[PDB]
Parts: sequence; C-alpha cells; structure tokens
Amino acid sequence: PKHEFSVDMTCGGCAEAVSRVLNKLGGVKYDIDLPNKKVCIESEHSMDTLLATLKKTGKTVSYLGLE
Amino acid sequence: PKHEFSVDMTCGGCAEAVSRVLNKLGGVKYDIDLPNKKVCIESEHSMDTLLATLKKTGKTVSYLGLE
Ligand SMILES: [Zn+2]
Repeated sequence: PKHEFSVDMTCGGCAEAVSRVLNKLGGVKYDIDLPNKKVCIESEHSMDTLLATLKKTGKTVSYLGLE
Repeated sequence: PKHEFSVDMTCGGCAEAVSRVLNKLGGVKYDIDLPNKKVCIESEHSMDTLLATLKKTGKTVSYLGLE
C-alpha cells in the first residue's frame, strides 16, 4: 500500500533525519517533499509502524491517507 | 552527571525535535545550542540510554564527554 504523511520538516537536515530512520526501518520505498512537508511511503508495514517510526524523530507527524 | 553531545542540527526545527525526544524519555535537564550543534544533558540516565534516545532523531550524534 502507499501511505502519505505530513511531517514538519524545515531544512534539508530535517529531510536527512527522516531518511535515516526510514532506512533503518527497512521494507519501505519513500519519497520526501521538503517544501510541502510531506512523506510518501510504499510499504507492507502497517500504518501504525510507519507512524511510530516517523514520530520517533520528535517531529510533528500526521496521516494524509492512502493512495 | 552532566553529559555533552554533538548533534548535527541545522535549523530550529532540528533543535525542537531533540527537545521532544528528550522530554519523552524524561528525567532530564538539558540545553540545546543550535549554532554550536551541542546538546548538554544533566540526568541520572546512563550514557547509553541518552545516546540511544538522541539517535532516534535520525541525526548524527557523537559523545563529547562528561562532568
Ligand atoms: Zn532542520
């Protein structure tokens, strides 16, 4: 499935941090849109797991839905 | 014990995210210095707990020392 998240990133270092935690999770194909504060993740991992992984960063995260 | 870490923060959002993962751990008093990319932490938590907590940001972290 393909999920979209809102993630409050401000600089390219913020985007790098999201990339690093998602790399560490594994089993994801992701695309980070820094100026629109959006992260799109294609994964077999549950929405819960993706959301928990993103919130681990200490950034503000919410769910923009499927597809 | 007062621990000192290097954390590669490059914007104020990077710094706030550090403060939220530390708030989540709890039992910490801290100072985050953005231009010098340093986080000082007074805590009874072990060095390894603090290090692991900071690494959840997805940022590059290293240990500077202890007082
Ligand atoms: Zn940043």
